[PDB]
Amino acid sequence: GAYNEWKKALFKPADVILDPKTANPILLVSEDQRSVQRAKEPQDLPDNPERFNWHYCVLGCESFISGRHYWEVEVGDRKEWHIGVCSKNVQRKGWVKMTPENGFWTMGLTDGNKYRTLTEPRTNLKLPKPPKKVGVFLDYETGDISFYNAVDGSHIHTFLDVSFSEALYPVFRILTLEPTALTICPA
Ligand SMILES: C=CC/C(=C\COP(=O)(O)OP(=O)(O)O)CO
Repeated sequence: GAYNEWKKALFKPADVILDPKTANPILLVSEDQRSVQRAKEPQDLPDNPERFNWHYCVLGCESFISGRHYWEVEVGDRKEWHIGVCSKNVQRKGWVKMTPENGFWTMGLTDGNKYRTLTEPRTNLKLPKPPKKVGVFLDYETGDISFYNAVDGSHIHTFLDVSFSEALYPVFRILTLEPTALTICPA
């Protein structure tokens, strides 16, 4: 459909690979750096400045300061996941609420069937069909971050008219221990 035929004409396909130096020590990044899982217990890793030490987050390796970009994430049958973008300068040490005011523009799924945007306060989304693959779209200049069901092209949510000033990274968060990983589709 139009989603597949037009996406690359409007947005540059980003080749997103996960940065293991950023990942909370309870997360495992796959060898190909496209997939993340959770461990039962935190692994023994350095508390280097780029690493999230409280939130169960990991970033892409590259950030964006201009332009239109997109990437796609296979969420599959996971019961919990959150994805989107965040500012380079978010607080990675200690707790902050993941909200736009704190530099995070994310949405996702909790408790198997509760879709939300991570706003303040959180907003519930009503999705006709549960997505298995989600497209994340950034237009830096217009300030729009938009999420689509990447199989049927349906709209999930858009953060409108944000005034970005910092570089933006893809961000991924998983809280639960489940058999299915969260995985980036290669460009
Ligand atoms: C270690 C805390 C669990 C965690 C996130 C939960 O944060 P939260 O209670 O503010 O909930 P929410 O961000 O609304 O899902 C790791 O990213």
